[PDB]
Amino acid sequence: VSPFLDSTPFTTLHNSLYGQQIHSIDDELAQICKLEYELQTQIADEQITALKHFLTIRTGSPQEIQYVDKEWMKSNQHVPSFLGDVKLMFSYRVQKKHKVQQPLKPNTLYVYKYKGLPRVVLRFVPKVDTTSFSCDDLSPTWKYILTEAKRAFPDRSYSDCIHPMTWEEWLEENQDHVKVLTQYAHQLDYVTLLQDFNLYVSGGASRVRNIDMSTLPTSINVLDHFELYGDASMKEYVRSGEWYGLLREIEQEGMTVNESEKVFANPDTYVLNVKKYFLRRFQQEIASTGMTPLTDELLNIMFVHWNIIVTAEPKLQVIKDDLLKYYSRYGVDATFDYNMKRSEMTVVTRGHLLAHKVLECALRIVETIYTYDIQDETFKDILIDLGRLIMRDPIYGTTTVRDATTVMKQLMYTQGTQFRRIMFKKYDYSNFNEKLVLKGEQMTNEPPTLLATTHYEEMDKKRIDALIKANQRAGNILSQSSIERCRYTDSLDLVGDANRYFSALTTLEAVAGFASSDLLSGFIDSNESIEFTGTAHLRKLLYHSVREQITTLNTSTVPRPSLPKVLLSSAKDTASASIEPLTFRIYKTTPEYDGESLNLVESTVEMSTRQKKPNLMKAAEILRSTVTTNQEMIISGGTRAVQGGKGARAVYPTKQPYHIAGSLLFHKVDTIVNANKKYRGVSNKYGQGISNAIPHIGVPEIIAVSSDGMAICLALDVSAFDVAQKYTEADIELAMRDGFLDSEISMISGETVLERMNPADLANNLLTNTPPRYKYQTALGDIIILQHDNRSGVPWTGTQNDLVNVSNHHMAYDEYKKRVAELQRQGKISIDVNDKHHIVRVFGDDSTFIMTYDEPPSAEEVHLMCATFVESYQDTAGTLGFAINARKGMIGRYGSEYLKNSAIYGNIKSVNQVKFRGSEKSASYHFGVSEKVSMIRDITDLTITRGCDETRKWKYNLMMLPVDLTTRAGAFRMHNLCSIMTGVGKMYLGGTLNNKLIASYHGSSFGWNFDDNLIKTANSIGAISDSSYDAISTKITNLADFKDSQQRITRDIITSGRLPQHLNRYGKSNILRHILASAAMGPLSQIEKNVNAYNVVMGILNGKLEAPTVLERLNMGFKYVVMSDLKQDDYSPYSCQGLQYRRMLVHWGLNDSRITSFDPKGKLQHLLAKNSQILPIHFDIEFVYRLYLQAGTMGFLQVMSYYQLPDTLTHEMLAAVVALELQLGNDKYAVDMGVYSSQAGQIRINDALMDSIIQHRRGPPLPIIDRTLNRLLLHTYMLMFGLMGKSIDSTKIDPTLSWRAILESNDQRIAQLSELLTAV
Amino acid sequence: LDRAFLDGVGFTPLAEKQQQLQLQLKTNILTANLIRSAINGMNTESNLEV
Amino acid sequence: LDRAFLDGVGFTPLAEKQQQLQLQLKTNILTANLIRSAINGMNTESNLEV
Repeated sequence: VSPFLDSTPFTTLHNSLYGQQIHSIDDELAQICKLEYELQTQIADEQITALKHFLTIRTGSPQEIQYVDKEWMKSNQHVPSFLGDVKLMFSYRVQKKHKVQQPLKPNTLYVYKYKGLPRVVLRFVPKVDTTSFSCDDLSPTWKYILTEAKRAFPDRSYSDCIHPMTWEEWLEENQDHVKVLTQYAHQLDYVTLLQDFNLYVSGGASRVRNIDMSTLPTSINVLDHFELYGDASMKEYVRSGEWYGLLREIEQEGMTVNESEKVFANPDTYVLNVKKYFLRRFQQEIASTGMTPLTDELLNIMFVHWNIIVTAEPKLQVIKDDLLKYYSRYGVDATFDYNMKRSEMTVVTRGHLLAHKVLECALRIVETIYTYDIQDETFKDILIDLGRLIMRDPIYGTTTVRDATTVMKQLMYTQGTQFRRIMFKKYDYSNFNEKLVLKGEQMTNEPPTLLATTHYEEMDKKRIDALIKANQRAGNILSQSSIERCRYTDSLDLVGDANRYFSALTTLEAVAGFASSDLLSGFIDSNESIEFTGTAHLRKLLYHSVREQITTLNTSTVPRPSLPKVLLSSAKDTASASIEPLTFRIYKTTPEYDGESLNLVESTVEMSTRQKKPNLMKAAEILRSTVTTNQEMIISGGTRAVQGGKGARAVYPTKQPYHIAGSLLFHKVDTIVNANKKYRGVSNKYGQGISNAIPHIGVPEIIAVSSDGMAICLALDVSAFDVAQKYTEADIELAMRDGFLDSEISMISGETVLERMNPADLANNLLTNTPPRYKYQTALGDIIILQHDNRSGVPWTGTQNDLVNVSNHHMAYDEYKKRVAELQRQGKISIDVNDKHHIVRVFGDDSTFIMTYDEPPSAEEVHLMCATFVESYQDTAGTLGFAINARKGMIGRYGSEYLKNSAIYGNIKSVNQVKFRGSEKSASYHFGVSEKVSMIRDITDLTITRGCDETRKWKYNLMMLPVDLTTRAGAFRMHNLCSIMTGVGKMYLGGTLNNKLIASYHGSSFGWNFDDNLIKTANSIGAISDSSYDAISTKITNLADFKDSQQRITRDIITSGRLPQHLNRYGKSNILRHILASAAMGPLSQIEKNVNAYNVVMGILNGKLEAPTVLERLNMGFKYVVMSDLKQDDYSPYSCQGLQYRRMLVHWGLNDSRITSFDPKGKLQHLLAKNSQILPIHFDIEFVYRLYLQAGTMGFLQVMSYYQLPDTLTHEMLAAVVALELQLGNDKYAVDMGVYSSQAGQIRINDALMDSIIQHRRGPPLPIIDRTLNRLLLHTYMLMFGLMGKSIDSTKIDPTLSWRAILESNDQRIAQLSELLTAV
Repeated sequence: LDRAFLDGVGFTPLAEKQQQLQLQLKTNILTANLIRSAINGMNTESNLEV
Repeated sequence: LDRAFLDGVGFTPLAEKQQQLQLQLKTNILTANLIRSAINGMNTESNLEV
């Protein structure tokens, strides 16, 4: 009877309305709502039991439940009527402390019941800390875990087990891969040390591995044991000491004794303690933030819900076997004590360094296997074997198997029997704006003619060597099985449920999460594998090409923004490199309510920064005196981490003046390059401006080039491109410099002060090479470096990368043409195989090459020409540092591979690989309920979109909704249930569609009227934080900024709103006053969420909430709707998605232009972008959204109608923003940046056909405040009935409701004009 | 033959034409004109066949 | 020689010109007029060269 069964899929609604007859659309929707109500009930029935078991294990065993519905609220309670509306007004001094009788029982369970649906679980722990090795001193959950593990597998030395590596074996394996830097004796520049010694290790131990802190800690060790990196001769430690003796005896007489030469000869210096080194290496390398602590995930998915997992897939017992034996065999060392000291969880290792990652991998394996519904044997097997290989070494094993996995993804489909080609209309490769429409299918046996058919053995041997290397150190996993089974991956076909396998394989590749690599080692080797040897003619060609290409772009009529505008644009950029927050002191004197453990307390504790602070106060100096030139200064360096454990990415932040000056110099180049709308322009070559969010619209050319047989695609990729330019930077930067001297009317005058310089002057000062030096922190010390090249945070890195990438491509094609002509005169490729149009597309580092033909060359011709091209590029475009490898890119025919999105035979093969559960650089454990529920719904939506079964993924997600979303409110714990996901706009019985409005209208009888109010009270009361503006008091400074930013006014400064209620908050004069607070919500919004945590509990404690919404009060609907069956054919380019979604796509076709489809997140952003040069200084999506939220529909129009903007477009984007606010609630993550509805954006339901669906009206043109509402309702209705199986082709407006809507403006325009009529 | 080899059509979006018409007519936005209203019901989903 | 010694131009900002035009036109704010809507698509960023 348990719903958690594969037999019960949340997809039992598609074959419902397919055949039978439908009536007036009021009762089938009620039937769906009733069915979903029933499903939610049986879901909660066992969700409560699972929560009870989890809490019983986590704490004292006795636990009892009690229904606490409204009839019980009559029972004993506490009322601080005064301190009722909990709010914040304006190491702590305590205020008045009055006692309260502890209204709730200490250790019980309180589950709510609203309209026969348990939805909120409430309990509290009254701070029962009594007074505040050692296995007993463990958490109760850990004690239970250890007891169960010891009960299962006591002793016997169970084989095929975990064998953690020890120090004296790690040394034997990696003694030849560790060297000591020895600052003066490496004899390579751009590295300087201030620690007298440093360790360089590559390959052997570049990533930390699972080692124990107790086997051979070797408290002190002599480093001489290894080897000196720079010189073989200077390595003897005895000479390394007799030299010291002789030099010291000389110094006794009196000598210069250069410290560099002297201290080197001291044998003392080569001493370090291994434990501290390993701890420091671990504490900058592995990050652990995630969303939930693992101790909850460990028992919740392995000791209470395990029966659910095993009953379907029996192969998964091995993972639990391994985990339990690992805990039982050693014990104690397994450690996860989390330190939520301030707001960041930091793991603390004890017994093992990589013990945590081991558990991470063990849990991600079962997570991936369960959610992907593999329906074939030996494939989930090979997944299990790869997983047990990555089991033993969680990080190093990831890189070891990365080679095998990527070479497996390389071919993966060569030996096939059917492919189901997808046919598109002819696509004109020339026009970038061209779109693709689907037309049909055809079955074909011809295998794709990619590469690696020539180098099949070279890759088979390479992957087999990688696998045997992994196995040899591993537990002897029968290499014969591995070699036999790995050959199964390329014997697949593109039919049935085999498309999911390619997507599933990449997810297993990122099983461990967000590891990094040592920075020093990478900065050492990446600067070594670069060769210059070449001719000066090539350098001259590069220089001339770059200079010509800059000149043709700089000259234009695009305006250049002024310095005050560009300053506020920089703050908006918030580059991780650019941010440098600094605040002398922002006293948090906020009176915060405290936990009612016994008595309420009011306390104030100060806190500073916590958000990017632009130092707009220091703009006074930045606008005036500030010289932008570089002379060996030192700046701090930050590092980022990537999934897949590929390596460490370094970011080079730049000072504020450089970023400001740079933006002005390249604004005219950057704009044309990112035109977004360009038609056969010379800019075409650059693809920098794309949505990239969805693949069909963002990269149409790749999909087409993958299906058409008359063209081939060249997707070569390069080595570390930024480092590779360190030998040609002096030429490309010189070309950049003199390319701005011409085509610029201004001449050089030699100034060094910002704002006192010409556009031409900036170029002489900024593009003068001489890069700065960067200081970052590493293990056992901090190192600095000097990088000549494109750098990173430079205000033009993408432009430089795409200029260089498009330059050498021409020079490579020039000589490839000669080589092809040579082959043609001899007998090989043959005549009549000549290309006509070749198009090169560059997006930063990555680039692609497409050539078209009239007669398609045969299969071996493609191999010959691709080999010729790849050989031409490697000597013509790779002799000056660049390095191309044929085995690195999906070069070939019938399939093209852009950035992480590739398409074979018209089938998109997206890579997903998104992991919210184990994210990095986040505080999701200390996030609010709103942010959690926003992230909990959209990452999973992307996961299902990019290939995952909707049923099992959401079943697994629902198994932790109570375990997650546990807000802490000072001895007040919540446990939300499945109902809360209805409020954000998700229907379980429905698809992955944003069915928010339709639910909400029907969310009156079937509950669901509570959760939306709960999320509103969790979020919307932050508007009080917005209303907590901080006035200027402690400091004034030059305060010339207010003079600096100004906009022309109509109603002076004492008008445009008589009352400050909508005047002072958006004052032209107060521009900076407003943005100072509107740039600092978060630093106190994090604690406003904490105080709101009290209010949300008090809502259910009191009679608050449970009130009807305001949206359903307004009556919107249609009449006389015509409904017919869907197409029922399955050919879609997105083969990984469900069957029903494919059926919807073919009926309406692919969506195009990504603008006509409303998506109010981006529509107003596009309008704002197209509206430049008339906008005032401070404007963005955030300002408009907050202004509308604060001032309703009156004050928004009132304030902006007096801010010198025309009425028509302001009204249009006002309609857009009210549509945005009614599409969903607030959510700081949702409003900032924004998130699409995915499935809703890849189906053509734009206004092009949506206009045709609506029957023409006879009366006056309707206003835009309601047209964008009723058409949005029609769009949502169209998306839902189709999932059920029917389509609407006609719809009347129900004009008896349209007249009420036209009456509104009648008296509304009157209110707008009447308040003008009086000079109030 | 024409149907098979004419797979596209180069129209301008209806929104631009509507904006041009609203700008060209020197009449108040508040009052109602049956020329602007009439073209508001046009659709461009049958251009290819025509 | 002219290019090297003409480092700036004394143009009045465009916003004041728009406001001066608005006060002179007798037509209503809501009524669309093409002369007003045409000068709005202008910028003064190429004044030095001209």
